[PDB]
Amino acid sequence: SSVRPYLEECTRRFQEMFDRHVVTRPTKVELTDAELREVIDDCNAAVAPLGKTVSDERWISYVGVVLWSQSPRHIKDMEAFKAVCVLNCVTFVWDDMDPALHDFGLFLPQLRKICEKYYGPEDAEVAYEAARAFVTSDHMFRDSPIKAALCTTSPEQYFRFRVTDIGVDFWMKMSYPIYRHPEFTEHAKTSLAARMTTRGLTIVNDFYSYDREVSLGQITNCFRLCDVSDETAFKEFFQARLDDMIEDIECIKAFDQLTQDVFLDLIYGNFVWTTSNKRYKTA
Amino acid sequence: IGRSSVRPYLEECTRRFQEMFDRHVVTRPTKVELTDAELREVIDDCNAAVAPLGKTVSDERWISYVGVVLWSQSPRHIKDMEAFKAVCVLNCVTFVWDDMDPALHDFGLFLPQLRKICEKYYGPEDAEVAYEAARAFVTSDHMFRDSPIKAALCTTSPEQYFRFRVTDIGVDFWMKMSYPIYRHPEFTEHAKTSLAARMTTRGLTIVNDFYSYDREVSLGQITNCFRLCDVSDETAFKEFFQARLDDMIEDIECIKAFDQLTQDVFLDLIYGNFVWTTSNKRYKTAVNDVNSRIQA
Ligand SMILES: [Mg+2]
Ligand SMILES: [Mg+2]
Ligand SMILES: [Mg+2]
Ligand SMILES: [Mg+2]
Ligand SMILES: [Mg+2]
Ligand SMILES: [Mg+2]
Repeated sequence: SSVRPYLEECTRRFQEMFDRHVVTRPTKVELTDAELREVIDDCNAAVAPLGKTVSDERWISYVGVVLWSQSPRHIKDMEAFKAVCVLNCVTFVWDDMDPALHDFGLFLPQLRKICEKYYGPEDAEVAYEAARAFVTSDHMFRDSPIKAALCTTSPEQYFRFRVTDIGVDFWMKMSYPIYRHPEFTEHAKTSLAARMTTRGLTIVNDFYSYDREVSLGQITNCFRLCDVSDETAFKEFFQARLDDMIEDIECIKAFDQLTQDVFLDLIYGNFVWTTSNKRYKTA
Repeated sequence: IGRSSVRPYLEECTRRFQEMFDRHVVTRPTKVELTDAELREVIDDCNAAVAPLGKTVSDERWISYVGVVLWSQSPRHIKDMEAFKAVCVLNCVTFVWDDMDPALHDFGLFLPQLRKICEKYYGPEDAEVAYEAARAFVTSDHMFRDSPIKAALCTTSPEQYFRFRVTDIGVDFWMKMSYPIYRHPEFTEHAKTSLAARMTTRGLTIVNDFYSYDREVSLGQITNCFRLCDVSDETAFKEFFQARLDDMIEDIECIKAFDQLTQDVFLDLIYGNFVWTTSNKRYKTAVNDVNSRIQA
Protein backbone atom coordinates (compact mmCIF):
# COMPACT_ATOMS: atom_id res chain seq x y z
CA SER A 1 0.00 0.00 0.00
CA SER A 2 1.96 2.99 1.36
CA VAL A 3 4.12 3.46 4.43
CA ARG A 4 3.75 7.28 4.36
CA PRO A 5 1.48 7.15 7.49
CA TYR A 6 4.67 5.99 9.25
CA LEU A 7 7.34 7.99 7.43
CA GLU A 8 8.09 10.66 10.03
CA GLU A 9 8.03 8.40 13.09
CA CYS A 10 10.13 5.60 11.59
CA THR A 11 12.82 8.00 10.35
CA ARG A 12 13.13 9.28 13.90
CA ARG A 13 13.46 5.67 15.07
CA PHE A 14 16.17 4.79 12.53
CA GLN A 15 18.15 7.93 13.40
CA GLU A 16 17.79 7.17 17.10
CA MET A 17 19.20 3.68 16.54
CA PHE A 18 22.14 5.00 14.51
CA ASP A 19 23.00 7.78 16.98
CA ARG A 20 22.99 5.17 19.75
CA HIS A 21 24.62 2.06 18.21
CA VAL A 22 26.91 3.55 15.50
CA VAL A 23 27.39 7.18 16.72
CA THR A 24 30.19 8.18 14.32
CA ARG A 25 28.38 9.93 11.43
CA PRO A 26 29.24 9.64 7.72
CA THR A 27 30.48 12.57 5.59
CA LYS A 28 29.84 13.35 1.89
CA VAL A 29 32.75 13.09 -0.54
CA GLU A 30 34.22 15.95 -2.60
CA LEU A 31 35.00 15.25 -6.22
CA THR A 32 37.34 17.61 -8.00
CA ASP A 33 35.93 18.99 -11.23
CA ALA A 34 38.23 16.82 -13.34
CA GLU A 35 37.13 13.83 -11.28
CA LEU A 36 33.41 14.49 -11.55
CA ARG A 37 33.29 14.89 -15.32
CA GLU A 38 35.19 11.65 -15.73
CA VAL A 39 32.37 9.86 -13.86
CA ILE A 40 29.45 11.35 -15.76
CA ASP A 41 31.06 11.03 -19.19
CA ASP A 42 31.58 7.36 -18.35
CA CYS A 43 27.98 6.85 -17.19
CA ASN A 44 26.58 8.47 -20.33
CA ALA A 45 28.74 6.30 -22.59
CA ALA A 46 27.72 3.08 -20.77
CA VAL A 47 23.97 3.61 -21.13
CA ALA A 48 24.26 5.20 -24.60
CA PRO A 49 24.20 1.93 -26.64
CA LEU A 50 21.01 0.94 -24.78
CA GLY A 51 19.05 3.87 -26.27
CA LYS A 52 18.21 5.68 -23.00
CA THR A 53 19.11 9.28 -22.28
CA VAL A 54 19.66 10.15 -18.61
CA SER A 55 19.18 13.64 -17.21
CA ASP A 56 22.07 15.31 -15.39
CA GLU A 57 19.98 15.52 -12.21
CA ARG A 58 19.30 11.77 -12.35
CA TRP A 59 22.97 10.77 -12.55
CA ILE A 60 23.43 13.06 -9.55
CA SER A 61 20.57 11.44 -7.57
CA TYR A 62 22.16 8.06 -8.27
CA VAL A 63 25.73 9.05 -7.33
CA GLY A 64 24.59 10.41 -3.97
CA VAL A 65 24.73 6.92 -2.45
CA VAL A 66 28.45 6.59 -3.25
CA LEU A 67 29.28 10.13 -2.17
CA TRP A 68 27.71 9.41 1.24
CA SER A 69 28.21 5.70 1.97
CA GLN A 70 31.94 5.11 1.61
CA SER A 71 34.43 5.76 4.45
CA PRO A 72 36.28 8.94 3.43
CA ARG A 73 39.11 9.02 5.98
CA HIS A 74 40.15 5.53 4.87
CA ILE A 75 40.08 6.18 1.11
CA LYS A 76 43.38 5.39 -0.59
CA ASP A 77 42.38 5.17 -4.29
CA MET A 78 40.12 7.74 -6.00
CA GLU A 79 40.21 5.98 -9.38
CA ALA A 80 38.59 3.03 -7.63
CA PHE A 81 36.21 5.54 -6.06
CA LYS A 82 35.17 6.91 -9.45
CA ALA A 83 34.89 3.33 -10.70
CA VAL A 84 32.32 2.67 -7.95
CA CYS A 85 30.61 5.99 -8.73
CA VAL A 86 30.21 5.00 -12.39
CA LEU A 87 29.36 1.34 -11.74
CA ASN A 88 26.74 2.27 -9.17
CA CYS A 89 25.20 5.01 -11.29
CA VAL A 90 24.72 2.76 -14.32
CA THR A 91 23.68 -0.13 -12.02
CA PHE A 92 20.73 2.07 -11.15
CA VAL A 93 19.75 2.64 -14.79
CA TRP A 94 19.76 -1.10 -15.52
CA ASP A 95 17.65 -1.52 -12.37
CA ASP A 96 14.95 0.87 -13.58
CA MET A 97 14.81 -0.44 -17.17
CA ASP A 98 12.29 -2.87 -18.60
CA PRO A 99 14.05 -6.22 -19.22
CA ALA A 100 13.57 -6.16 -23.01
CA LEU A 101 15.90 -3.13 -22.95
CA HIS A 102 18.64 -5.22 -21.23
CA ASP A 103 21.17 -5.76 -24.05
CA PHE A 104 24.07 -7.83 -22.70
CA GLY A 105 26.07 -7.74 -25.94
CA LEU A 106 26.24 -3.96 -25.63
CA PHE A 107 26.36 -3.26 -21.89
CA LEU A 108 28.78 -5.95 -20.66
CA PRO A 109 31.66 -4.61 -22.84
CA GLN A 110 31.17 -1.14 -21.35
CA LEU A 111 31.32 -2.64 -17.84
CA ARG A 112 34.60 -4.33 -18.71
CA LYS A 113 35.91 -1.08 -20.25
CA ILE A 114 35.11 0.79 -17.02
CA CYS A 115 36.81 -1.85 -14.84
CA GLU A 116 39.92 -1.87 -17.01
CA LYS A 117 39.98 1.95 -16.92
CA TYR A 118 40.14 2.28 -13.13
CA TYR A 119 41.56 -1.00 -11.72
CA GLY A 120 44.63 -3.19 -12.01
CA PRO A 121 44.16 -6.51 -13.85
CA GLU A 122 43.38 -8.71 -10.83
CA ASP A 123 40.88 -6.26 -9.33
CA ALA A 124 39.40 -5.48 -12.75
CA GLU A 125 38.37 -9.12 -13.19
CA VAL A 126 36.94 -9.26 -9.67
CA ALA A 127 35.00 -6.03 -10.13
CA TYR A 128 33.79 -7.02 -13.60
CA GLU A 129 32.64 -10.53 -12.59
CA ALA A 130 30.60 -9.02 -9.76
CA ALA A 131 29.15 -6.39 -12.11
CA ARG A 132 28.21 -9.08 -14.63
CA ALA A 133 26.70 -11.13 -11.79
CA PHE A 134 24.56 -8.23 -10.52
CA VAL A 135 23.11 -7.12 -13.86
CA THR A 136 22.49 -10.76 -14.85
CA SER A 137 20.78 -11.55 -11.55
CA ASP A 138 18.59 -8.44 -11.89
CA HIS A 139 17.54 -9.55 -15.39
CA MET A 140 16.90 -13.26 -14.88
CA PHE A 141 14.86 -12.52 -11.74
CA ARG A 142 12.43 -9.90 -13.10
CA ASP A 143 8.94 -11.23 -12.33
CA SER A 144 10.67 -14.66 -11.64
CA PRO A 145 8.98 -17.55 -9.78
CA ILE A 146 12.17 -17.90 -7.70
CA LYS A 147 12.10 -14.25 -6.64
CA ALA A 148 8.45 -14.77 -5.68
CA ALA A 149 9.28 -17.70 -3.40
CA LEU A 150 12.25 -15.90 -1.84
CA CYS A 151 10.43 -12.61 -1.15
CA THR A 152 7.10 -13.87 0.18
CA THR A 153 8.29 -16.73 2.38
CA SER A 154 10.13 -15.27 5.38
CA PRO A 155 12.52 -12.40 6.19
CA GLU A 156 15.36 -14.94 6.16
CA GLN A 157 14.63 -16.13 2.63
CA TYR A 158 14.17 -12.52 1.54
CA PHE A 159 17.45 -11.15 2.90
CA ARG A 160 19.23 -14.18 1.45
CA PHE A 161 18.06 -13.06 -2.01
CA ARG A 162 18.97 -9.42 -1.28
CA VAL A 163 22.66 -10.21 -0.59
CA THR A 164 23.04 -10.31 -4.37
CA ASP A 165 19.98 -8.44 -5.50
CA ILE A 166 20.36 -5.16 -3.58
CA GLY A 167 23.90 -4.97 -4.95
CA VAL A 168 25.94 -5.09 -1.72
CA ASP A 169 28.01 -8.12 -2.78
CA PHE A 170 28.85 -6.18 -5.96
CA TRP A 171 29.61 -3.09 -3.82
CA MET A 172 32.20 -4.88 -1.69
CA LYS A 173 33.92 -6.58 -4.62
CA MET A 174 34.32 -3.24 -6.43
CA SER A 175 35.15 -1.17 -3.32
CA TYR A 176 37.95 -3.15 -1.65
CA PRO A 177 40.59 -1.68 -4.04
CA ILE A 178 39.74 1.71 -2.49
CA TYR A 179 41.25 0.67 0.86
CA ARG A 180 43.91 -1.98 0.10
CA HIS A 181 43.28 -3.42 3.57
CA PRO A 182 44.01 -7.19 3.52
CA GLU A 183 41.30 -8.12 6.04
CA PHE A 184 38.62 -6.09 4.24
CA THR A 185 39.63 -7.54 0.87
CA GLU A 186 39.25 -11.15 2.05
CA HIS A 187 35.89 -10.48 3.70
CA ALA A 188 34.83 -8.80 0.45
CA LYS A 189 35.88 -11.86 -1.57
CA THR A 190 34.23 -14.42 0.74
CA SER A 191 31.12 -12.16 0.66
CA LEU A 192 31.13 -12.19 4.47
CA ALA A 193 31.27 -8.39 4.16
CA ALA A 194 28.14 -8.32 2.01
CA ARG A 195 26.37 -10.73 4.35
CA MET A 196 27.23 -8.66 7.43
CA THR A 197 25.80 -5.50 5.85
CA THR A 198 22.82 -6.83 3.86
CA ARG A 199 20.07 -6.24 6.39
CA GLY A 200 21.20 -2.77 7.48
CA LEU A 201 21.16 -1.62 3.86
CA THR A 202 18.06 -3.50 2.71
CA ILE A 203 15.76 -2.65 5.62
CA VAL A 204 16.48 1.06 5.16
CA ASN A 205 16.01 0.94 1.38
CA ASP A 206 12.84 -1.13 1.58
CA PHE A 207 11.22 1.35 3.94
CA TYR A 208 11.84 4.49 1.92
CA SER A 209 11.41 2.82 -1.49
CA TYR A 210 8.27 0.87 -0.53
CA ASP A 211 6.17 3.60 -2.15
CA ARG A 212 7.83 3.56 -5.57
CA GLU A 213 8.02 -0.22 -5.77
CA VAL A 214 4.43 -0.96 -4.77
CA SER A 215 3.32 1.64 -7.32
CA LEU A 216 5.57 -0.01 -9.93
CA GLY A 217 4.38 -3.50 -8.96
CA GLN A 218 7.78 -4.62 -7.61
CA ILE A 219 7.77 -7.35 -4.96
CA THR A 220 11.40 -7.16 -3.74
CA ASN A 221 10.73 -5.35 -0.45
CA CYS A 222 10.58 -6.91 3.02
CA PHE A 223 7.74 -4.66 4.16
CA ARG A 224 5.45 -6.50 1.74
CA LEU A 225 5.77 -9.35 4.26
CA CYS A 226 3.60 -7.38 6.72
CA ASP A 227 0.37 -5.38 6.56
CA VAL A 228 1.44 -1.76 6.50
CA SER A 229 -2.28 -0.96 6.86
CA ASP A 230 -2.26 -2.70 10.23
CA GLU A 231 -0.38 -0.20 12.43
CA THR A 232 0.23 -2.67 15.27
CA ALA A 233 1.52 -5.32 12.86
CA PHE A 234 3.76 -2.80 11.13
CA LYS A 235 5.15 -1.66 14.48
CA GLU A 236 5.88 -5.25 15.54
CA PHE A 237 7.50 -5.94 12.18
CA PHE A 238 9.45 -2.67 12.22
CA GLN A 239 10.82 -3.38 15.69
CA ALA A 240 11.88 -6.90 14.64
CA ARG A 241 13.72 -5.41 11.62
CA LEU A 242 15.27 -2.81 13.92
CA ASP A 243 16.63 -5.62 16.11
CA ASP A 244 18.03 -7.30 13.00
CA MET A 245 20.02 -4.11 12.29
CA ILE A 246 21.21 -3.83 15.92
CA GLU A 247 22.45 -7.43 16.16
CA ASP A 248 24.27 -7.07 12.84
CA ILE A 249 25.86 -3.79 13.97
CA GLU A 250 27.11 -5.27 17.28
CA CYS A 251 28.66 -8.23 15.45
CA ILE A 252 30.23 -5.85 12.91
CA LYS A 253 31.95 -4.15 15.86
CA ALA A 254 34.00 -7.35 16.37
CA PHE A 255 35.63 -6.81 12.99
CA ASP A 256 38.89 -4.86 12.90
CA GLN A 257 38.58 -1.10 13.24
CA LEU A 258 39.17 -0.21 9.57
CA THR A 259 36.76 -2.91 8.37
CA GLN A 260 34.10 -1.97 10.94
CA ASP A 261 34.37 1.68 9.86
CA VAL A 262 33.68 0.80 6.23
CA PHE A 263 30.77 -1.50 7.13
CA LEU A 264 29.15 1.02 9.47
CA ASP A 265 29.80 4.03 7.22
CA LEU A 266 28.14 2.03 4.44
CA ILE A 267 25.03 1.31 6.51
CA TYR A 268 24.69 4.75 8.10
CA GLY A 269 25.79 6.60 4.97
CA ASN A 270 23.10 4.86 2.95
CA PHE A 271 20.50 5.95 5.51
CA VAL A 272 21.48 9.64 5.28
CA TRP A 273 21.57 9.51 1.51
CA THR A 274 18.29 7.57 1.20
CA THR A 275 16.30 10.05 3.35
CA SER A 276 17.73 13.37 2.09
CA ASN A 277 17.94 12.55 -1.63
CA LYS A 278 15.07 13.11 -4.06
CA ARG A 279 15.24 9.50 -5.29
CA TYR A 280 13.04 8.50 -2.32
CA LYS A 281 10.70 11.44 -1.75
CA THR A 282 8.63 10.45 -4.81
CA ALA A 283 8.54 7.82 -7.58
CA ILE B 1 32.02 -28.30 30.84
CA GLY B 2 34.14 -31.10 29.32
CA ARG B 3 32.83 -34.10 27.42
CA SER B 4 29.39 -32.70 26.52
CA SER B 5 27.53 -34.74 24.00
CA VAL B 6 24.49 -35.38 21.83
CA ARG B 7 24.87 -39.18 22.12
CA PRO B 8 21.47 -39.53 23.93
CA TYR B 9 19.70 -38.05 20.90
CA LEU B 10 21.72 -39.92 18.27
CA GLU B 11 18.92 -42.37 17.60
CA GLU B 12 15.84 -40.17 17.57
CA CYS B 13 17.38 -37.33 15.57
CA THR B 14 18.63 -39.53 12.74
CA ARG B 15 15.06 -40.77 12.55
CA ARG B 16 13.68 -37.20 12.65
CA PHE B 17 16.13 -36.23 9.89
CA GLN B 18 15.22 -39.27 7.78
CA GLU B 19 11.48 -38.77 8.02
CA MET B 20 11.98 -35.09 7.14
CA PHE B 21 13.73 -36.13 3.92
CA ASP B 22 10.98 -38.71 3.17
CA ARG B 23 8.25 -36.09 3.42
CA HIS B 24 9.93 -33.06 1.85
CA VAL B 25 12.69 -34.20 -0.54
CA VAL B 26 11.43 -37.64 -1.67
CA THR B 27 14.07 -38.36 -4.35
CA ARG B 28 16.81 -40.53 -2.79
CA PRO B 29 20.47 -39.53 -3.45
CA THR B 30 22.54 -41.66 -5.82
CA LYS B 31 26.18 -42.41 -5.08
CA VAL B 32 28.54 -41.80 -8.00
CA GLU B 33 30.44 -44.99 -8.69
CA LEU B 34 34.08 -44.34 -9.57
CA THR B 35 35.90 -46.99 -11.56
CA ASP B 36 38.97 -48.25 -9.75
CA ALA B 37 41.27 -46.07 -11.89
CA GLU B 38 39.45 -42.82 -11.22
CA LEU B 39 39.61 -43.44 -7.48
CA ARG B 40 43.35 -44.05 -7.83
CA GLU B 41 43.86 -40.99 -10.04
CA VAL B 42 42.00 -38.88 -7.47
CA ILE B 43 44.03 -40.19 -4.54
CA ASP B 44 47.24 -39.90 -6.58
CA ASP B 45 46.60 -36.18 -7.11
CA CYS B 46 45.54 -35.76 -3.48
CA ASN B 47 48.91 -36.98 -2.15
CA ALA B 48 50.79 -34.67 -4.51
CA ALA B 49 48.77 -31.64 -3.43
CA VAL B 50 49.33 -32.11 0.30
CA ALA B 51 52.85 -33.57 0.15
CA PRO B 52 54.61 -30.17 0.52
CA LEU B 53 52.85 -29.82 3.90
CA GLY B 54 54.73 -32.81 5.29
CA LYS B 55 52.12 -35.25 6.57
CA THR B 56 51.33 -38.63 5.08
CA VAL B 57 47.60 -39.24 4.83
CA SER B 58 46.21 -42.72 4.19
CA ASP B 59 44.06 -44.12 1.41
CA GLU B 60 41.53 -44.94 4.13
CA ARG B 61 41.50 -41.27 5.16
CA TRP B 62 41.32 -40.02 1.56
CA ILE B 63 38.40 -42.34 0.82
CA SER B 64 36.62 -41.18 3.95
CA TYR B 65 36.86 -37.59 2.71
CA VAL B 66 35.86 -38.38 -0.87
CA GLY B 67 32.63 -40.04 0.23
CA VAL B 68 30.86 -36.69 0.47
CA VAL B 69 31.58 -36.01 -3.22
CA LEU B 70 30.67 -39.55 -4.24
CA TRP B 71 27.36 -39.23 -2.38
CA SER B 72 26.31 -35.59 -2.68
CA GLN B 73 26.66 -34.63 -6.35
CA SER B 74 23.80 -35.36 -8.78
CA PRO B 75 24.53 -38.31 -11.09
CA ARG B 76 21.24 -37.79 -12.92
CA HIS B 77 22.81 -34.66 -14.42
CA ILE B 78 26.61 -35.11 -14.46
CA LYS B 79 28.16 -34.23 -17.83
CA ASP B 80 31.89 -33.76 -17.10
CA MET B 81 33.76 -36.43 -15.13
CA GLU B 82 36.95 -34.34 -15.33
CA ALA B 83 35.24 -31.60 -13.33
CA PHE B 84 33.83 -34.28 -11.01
CA LYS B 85 37.32 -35.66 -10.44
CA ALA B 86 38.49 -32.12 -9.71
CA VAL B 87 35.85 -31.71 -7.01
CA CYS B 88 36.89 -35.04 -5.48
CA VAL B 89 40.51 -33.91 -5.25
CA LEU B 90 39.87 -30.31 -4.18
CA ASN B 91 37.31 -31.19 -1.53
CA CYS B 92 39.59 -34.00 -0.31
CA VAL B 93 42.67 -31.84 0.00
CA THR B 94 40.87 -28.95 1.69
CA PHE B 95 39.46 -31.41 4.24
CA VAL B 96 43.08 -32.02 5.23
CA TRP B 97 43.53 -28.27 5.64
CA ASP B 98 40.41 -28.11 7.81
CA ASP B 99 41.76 -30.96 9.97
CA MET B 100 45.24 -29.44 10.41
CA ASP B 101 46.87 -27.27 13.03
CA PRO B 102 47.45 -23.75 11.61
CA ALA B 103 51.21 -24.11 12.17
CA LEU B 104 51.05 -26.47 9.15
CA HIS B 105 49.23 -23.93 6.93
CA ASP B 106 51.74 -23.00 4.21
CA PHE B 107 50.02 -21.01 1.47
CA GLY B 108 53.28 -20.62 -0.47
CA LEU B 109 53.57 -24.41 -0.67
CA PHE B 110 49.90 -25.45 -0.83
CA LEU B 111 48.32 -22.81 -3.10
CA PRO B 112 50.48 -23.87 -6.10
CA GLN B 113 49.14 -27.40 -5.69
CA LEU B 114 45.53 -26.18 -5.75
CA ARG B 115 46.21 -24.20 -8.93
CA LYS B 116 47.74 -27.25 -10.64
CA ILE B 117 44.72 -29.40 -9.69
CA CYS B 118 42.38 -26.80 -11.23
CA GLU B 119 44.40 -26.32 -14.41
CA LYS B 120 44.48 -30.10 -14.84
CA TYR B 121 40.72 -30.61 -14.81
CA TYR B 122 39.10 -27.33 -15.89
CA GLY B 123 39.23 -25.02 -18.85
CA PRO B 124 40.54 -21.48 -18.47
CA GLU B 125 37.47 -19.70 -17.07
CA ASP B 126 36.52 -22.54 -14.73
CA ALA B 127 40.07 -23.03 -13.45
CA GLU B 128 40.18 -19.43 -12.22
CA VAL B 129 36.75 -19.68 -10.54
CA ALA B 130 37.56 -22.98 -8.85
CA TYR B 131 40.91 -21.63 -7.66
CA GLU B 132 39.65 -18.37 -6.19
CA ALA B 133 36.99 -20.36 -4.34
CA ALA B 134 39.55 -22.89 -3.05
CA ARG B 135 41.94 -20.14 -1.97
CA ALA B 136 39.18 -18.18 -0.24
CA PHE B 137 38.12 -21.31 1.68
CA VAL B 138 41.53 -22.39 2.98
CA THR B 139 42.32 -18.73 3.68
CA SER B 140 39.09 -18.17 5.63
CA ASP B 141 39.58 -21.43 7.46
CA HIS B 142 43.15 -20.55 8.49
CA MET B 143 42.38 -16.98 9.48
CA PHE B 144 39.39 -17.71 11.72
CA ARG B 145 41.16 -20.49 13.69
CA ASP B 146 41.15 -18.36 16.89
CA SER B 147 39.42 -15.15 15.60
CA PRO B 148 37.16 -12.99 17.78
CA ILE B 149 34.94 -12.68 14.72
CA LYS B 150 34.36 -16.43 14.69
CA ALA B 151 33.31 -16.27 18.36
CA ALA B 152 31.05 -13.27 17.68
CA LEU B 153 29.23 -14.92 14.76
CA CYS B 154 29.01 -18.32 16.44
CA THR B 155 27.69 -17.28 19.86
CA THR B 156 25.22 -14.49 19.09
CA SER B 157 22.37 -16.22 17.22
CA PRO B 158 21.67 -18.89 14.59
CA GLU B 159 21.36 -16.13 11.99
CA GLN B 160 24.90 -14.86 12.58
CA TYR B 161 26.20 -18.43 12.78
CA PHE B 162 24.75 -19.64 9.48
CA ARG B 163 25.97 -16.39 7.87
CA PHE B 164 29.51 -17.39 8.87
CA ARG B 165 28.97 -20.96 7.64
CA VAL B 166 28.12 -20.01 4.00
CA THR B 167 31.88 -19.71 3.54
CA ASP B 168 33.31 -21.65 6.45
CA ILE B 169 31.60 -25.01 5.93
CA GLY B 170 32.81 -24.82 2.32
CA VAL B 171 29.52 -24.84 0.39
CA ASP B 172 30.26 -21.64 -1.59
CA PHE B 173 33.55 -23.30 -2.59
CA TRP B 174 31.56 -26.45 -3.46
CA MET B 175 29.11 -24.69 -5.79
CA LYS B 176 31.82 -22.69 -7.60
CA MET B 177 33.89 -25.78 -8.39
CA SER B 178 30.87 -28.01 -9.10
CA TYR B 179 29.05 -25.96 -11.75
CA PRO B 180 31.26 -27.25 -14.65
CA ILE B 181 30.09 -30.77 -13.85
CA TYR B 182 26.62 -29.83 -15.06
CA ARG B 183 26.95 -27.09 -17.75
CA HIS B 184 23.52 -25.87 -16.64
CA PRO B 185 23.21 -22.08 -17.18
CA GLU B 186 20.83 -21.42 -14.27
CA PHE B 187 22.95 -23.45 -11.86
CA THR B 188 26.11 -21.77 -13.11
CA GLU B 189 24.65 -18.36 -12.29
CA HIS B 190 23.33 -19.41 -8.86
CA ALA B 191 26.80 -20.78 -8.06
CA LYS B 192 28.51 -17.54 -9.13
CA THR B 193 26.15 -15.32 -7.10
CA SER B 194 26.47 -17.67 -4.08
CA LEU B 195 22.66 -17.91 -4.03
CA ALA B 196 23.17 -21.66 -4.42
CA ALA B 197 25.50 -21.82 -1.40
CA ARG B 198 23.09 -19.68 0.63
CA MET B 199 20.10 -21.91 -0.17
CA THR B 200 21.89 -25.12 0.95
CA THR B 201 23.95 -23.78 3.89
CA ARG B 202 21.50 -24.64 6.66
CA GLY B 203 20.61 -28.11 5.39
CA LEU B 204 24.29 -29.06 5.18
CA THR B 205 25.38 -27.30 8.36
CA ILE B 206 22.61 -28.50 10.65
CA VAL B 207 23.21 -32.13 9.67
CA ASN B 208 26.97 -31.84 9.94
CA ASP B 209 26.84 -29.98 13.25
CA PHE B 210 24.70 -32.66 14.93
CA TYR B 211 26.93 -35.56 13.93
CA SER B 212 30.26 -33.73 14.45
CA TYR B 213 29.34 -31.98 17.73
CA ASP B 214 31.13 -34.60 19.83
CA ARG B 215 34.38 -34.50 17.84
CA GLU B 216 34.42 -30.69 17.82
CA VAL B 217 33.64 -30.01 21.49
CA SER B 218 36.45 -32.37 22.51
CA LEU B 219 38.89 -30.52 20.21
CA GLY B 220 37.42 -27.30 21.62
CA GLN B 221 36.16 -26.16 18.22
CA ILE B 222 33.34 -23.64 18.63
CA THR B 223 31.84 -23.60 15.09
CA ASN B 224 28.69 -25.66 15.54
CA CYS B 225 25.14 -24.39 16.03
CA PHE B 226 24.24 -26.81 18.85
CA ARG B 227 26.67 -24.86 21.05
CA LEU B 228 23.91 -22.21 21.05
CA CYS B 229 21.80 -24.47 23.31
CA ASP B 230 21.99 -26.62 26.45
CA VAL B 231 22.19 -30.07 24.91
CA SER B 232 22.23 -31.53 28.43
CA ASP B 233 18.74 -30.02 28.97
CA GLU B 234 16.47 -32.41 27.10
CA THR B 235 13.70 -29.85 26.75
CA ALA B 236 15.97 -27.07 25.50
CA PHE B 237 17.70 -29.39 23.03
CA LYS B 238 14.36 -30.46 21.59
CA GLU B 239 12.91 -26.97 20.99
CA PHE B 240 16.24 -26.03 19.41
CA PHE B 241 16.48 -29.17 17.26
CA GLN B 242 12.88 -28.58 16.16
CA ALA B 243 13.68 -25.01 15.10
CA ARG B 244 16.64 -26.23 13.04
CA LEU B 245 14.38 -28.80 11.37
CA ASP B 246 11.95 -26.00 10.44
CA ASP B 247 14.92 -24.06 9.00
CA MET B 248 15.79 -27.06 6.83
CA ILE B 249 12.19 -27.52 5.71
CA GLU B 250 11.70 -23.86 4.78
CA ASP B 251 14.91 -23.91 2.73
CA ILE B 252 13.93 -27.16 0.96
CA GLU B 253 10.47 -25.86 0.11
CA CYS B 254 11.93 -22.66 -1.35
CA ILE B 255 14.51 -24.75 -3.27
CA LYS B 256 11.62 -26.36 -5.13
CA ALA B 257 10.89 -22.97 -6.68
CA PHE B 258 14.14 -23.22 -8.68
CA ASP B 259 14.22 -24.91 -12.09
CA GLN B 260 14.02 -28.67 -11.98
CA LEU B 261 17.66 -29.44 -12.75
CA THR B 262 18.98 -26.88 -10.21
CA GLN B 263 16.76 -28.08 -7.36
CA ASP B 264 17.67 -31.70 -8.15
CA VAL B 265 21.30 -30.77 -7.53
CA PHE B 266 20.56 -28.71 -4.40
CA LEU B 267 18.50 -31.50 -2.83
CA ASP B 268 20.96 -34.24 -3.81
CA LEU B 269 23.63 -32.18 -2.02
CA ILE B 270 21.60 -31.76 1.18
CA TYR B 271 20.21 -35.33 1.22
CA GLY B 272 23.40 -36.95 -0.07
CA ASN B 273 25.48 -35.25 2.61
CA PHE B 274 23.05 -36.73 5.15
CA VAL B 275 23.40 -40.22 3.70
CA TRP B 276 27.19 -39.96 3.62
CA THR B 277 27.38 -38.41 7.08
CA THR B 278 25.23 -41.07 8.77
CA SER B 279 26.96 -44.03 7.06
CA ASN B 280 30.67 -43.12 7.17
CA LYS B 281 33.64 -43.71 9.45
CA ARG B 282 34.15 -39.96 9.91
CA TYR B 283 30.87 -39.66 11.82
CA LYS B 284 30.79 -43.08 13.53
CA THR B 285 33.03 -42.12 16.46
CA ALA B 286 34.48 -38.83 17.68
CA VAL B 287 38.14 -39.83 17.23
CA ASN B 288 39.29 -42.57 14.83
CA ASP B 289 41.83 -43.07 12.05
CA VAL B 290 39.92 -41.19 9.34
CA ASN B 291 38.95 -38.07 11.35
CA SER B 292 41.79 -37.79 13.89
CA ARG B 293 43.48 -34.40 14.33
CA ILE B 294 46.36 -34.07 11.85
CA GLN B 295 49.11 -32.48 13.95
CA ALA B 296 52.25 -30.35 13.59
MG1 LIG C 1 15.32 -0.89 -7.89
MG1 LIG D 1 15.88 -3.58 -7.68
MG1 LIG E 1 14.10 -0.61 -3.42
MG1 LIG F 1 36.11 -29.55 10.68
MG1 LIG G 1 35.23 -26.40 7.97
MG1 LIG H 1 31.49 -30.08 11.50
